[PDB]
Amino acid sequence: ADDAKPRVKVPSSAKAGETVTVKALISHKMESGQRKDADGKLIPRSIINRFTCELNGVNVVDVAIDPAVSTNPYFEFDAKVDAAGEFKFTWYDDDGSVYEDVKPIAVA
Amino acid sequence: SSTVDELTAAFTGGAATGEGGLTLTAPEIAENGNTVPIEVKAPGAVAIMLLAAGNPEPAVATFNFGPAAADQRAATRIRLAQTQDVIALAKMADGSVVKAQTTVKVTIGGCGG
Repeated sequence: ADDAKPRVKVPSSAKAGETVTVKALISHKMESGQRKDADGKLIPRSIINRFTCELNGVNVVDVAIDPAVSTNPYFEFDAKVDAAGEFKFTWYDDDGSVYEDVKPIAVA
Repeated sequence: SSTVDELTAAFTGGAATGEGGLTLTAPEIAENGNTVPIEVKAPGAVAIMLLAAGNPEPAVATFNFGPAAADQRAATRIRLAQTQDVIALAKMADGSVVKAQTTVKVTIGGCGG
């Protein structure tokens, strides 16, 4: 899909072993499969069906997503930052697209 | 026989859900069923599954917590077609399952016209 723009809010550093809250959004219609056109025919589903967040290659959260997740899917969850490196965010589209965002995190 | 039951049974592996160990947070009244905020927490859960019992396709999301999660909290926004029960199911590392359930009243139906 076009214009699937990731927006992630997360601190750019933390004390070693500290918890940070991660907020991850992406713009997407999330066509559910339940909407009807002007003629009353169902409009086929096309959603992001999975979202992963990794910290330094290790999973933070892996979400299997269904059509009842809202337009512009939002996920908020908590990561334990034991060492510096990066968050990697991945969203998998029904249409075959893969969206990614990468966020650096320091340990101070 | 129901889809909620079928999904619930696949998650539990045949055990009954206990209670306790889970928090499901949802509004009493959701003004806009297109975007209902939900938070779940279940200390020590390997996964939390969310079901919307009055929706045409009841499965909402499954949150799989990996080793780098600090705790087992997740928040999202969901669609509810109509006033209904929202169910959270959490599974522990030992495979036991706990359930929470709550009624959400919906003004504007979600899921699409």
